[PDB]
Amino acid sequence: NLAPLPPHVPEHLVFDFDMYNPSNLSAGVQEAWAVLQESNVPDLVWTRCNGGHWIATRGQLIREAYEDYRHFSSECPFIPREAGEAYDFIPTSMDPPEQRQFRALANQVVGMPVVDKLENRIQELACSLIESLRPQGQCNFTEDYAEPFPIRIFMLLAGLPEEDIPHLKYLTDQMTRPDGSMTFAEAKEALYDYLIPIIEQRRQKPGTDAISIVANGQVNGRPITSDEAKRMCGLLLVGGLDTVVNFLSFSMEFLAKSPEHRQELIERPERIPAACEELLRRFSLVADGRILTSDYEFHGVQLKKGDQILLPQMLSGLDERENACPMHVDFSRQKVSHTTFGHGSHLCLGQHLARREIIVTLKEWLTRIPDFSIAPGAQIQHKSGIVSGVQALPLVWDPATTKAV
Ligand code: HEM
Ligand SMILES: CC1(C)[C@@H]2CC[C@@]1(C)C(=O)C2
Repeated sequence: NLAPLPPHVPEHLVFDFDMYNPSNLSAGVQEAWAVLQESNVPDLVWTRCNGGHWIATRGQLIREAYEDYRHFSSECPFIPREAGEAYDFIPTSMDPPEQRQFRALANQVVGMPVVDKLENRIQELACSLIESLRPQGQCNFTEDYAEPFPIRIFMLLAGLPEEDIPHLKYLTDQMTRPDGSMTFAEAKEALYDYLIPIIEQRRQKPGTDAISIVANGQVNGRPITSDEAKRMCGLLLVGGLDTVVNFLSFSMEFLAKSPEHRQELIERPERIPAACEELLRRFSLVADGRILTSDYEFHGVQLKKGDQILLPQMLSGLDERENACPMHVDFSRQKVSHTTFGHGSHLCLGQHLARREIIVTLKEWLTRIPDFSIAPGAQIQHKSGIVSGVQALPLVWDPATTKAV
């Protein structure tokens, strides 16, 4: 279902990409998006799918567009439009200077200082989960680790019951990788229904959990409102539940198929931080966008006020103009160029958290299970959307080649 081309769009700029169902998804999600950076594709295209919107395809344009809040507003950041209209998360549906204060708060809950505090539980949980898996010689990495690992840690942070997981997860998934089962609005309302009660409770009877801090926070000198907190927590939730989860699977899928990469990490462990970057570059997985606030000519293309543009965070690091041999994984690249965690004012707050989770996983996994692969005759399926994912990851290994710690 293609939407009739608006009059301001030149035909030569049309490239019908479907962010929710890219053509050669079989080849992998990143490769599927990379079609956009082939020679036959202009830097800025219009797709008729998902209601019609612009896509910027080069590191350079995405970076610029992200800097330019004046022109490119976070107000309606999701495609399609109905979803972007419904989106009211804080601080992401806010432009500076309004953004600034909410950002400072969210930072209190997720910043460096919190990561630093939780470091021992992160390490504790990863070790616990790996050790538990080790002797089985087989898991479902997505369900067995990638999910519980980050999730349980967020739940700890949030002070929410692990009992809620399955439910929260269904709803978050509905937002990034729509099923068809529920609209964005519908999904958002249900998450909101979950949070309302809890927020009220923590406004009265505060604790030390992230939710308690957000609920009782100060913004622009005054007390945050109930609605505002509901809206920030909505963000925290999506962030805790939906990002690190998918990334881990992509990384692990890769590590499963590259003996030589695993080995490099085992002998020269001082390279783990470098490799984490490179993996973040190569298995980049978020794509959102901005809304034109007014008519604006950008790189010779005339954008009209109200036009939505997708600026794929995933795409920067994959652009050959940014990194030579972009689909190649090189842990010793002199310069790892990406915008996996965004660019401009909205730069991911949770990045420190994400980095710790990844790095721990890599060291702790390789220590114990150095040798593993994908279960024979497994068809590994990726999924596209706001946050791309791996459907399942069947891994197999010889218990005898493992190391108990
Ligand atoms: C691999 C993991 C992650 C990736 C790829 C990622 C990606 C993103 C991106 C692309 C944005 C900016 C979106 C925009 O400019 O429209 C962002 C913002 C944000 N992220 Fe993440 N994120 C990650 C992990 C997390 C985690 C675990 C948390 C929660 C602890 C989180 C919390 C946030 C928040 C609060 C913001 C909004 C900052 C603001 O609007 O100023 N992130 N993230
Ligand atoms: C694009 C994002 C990664 C950022 C945090 C969660 C997310 C899905 C949004 O709605 C804003």
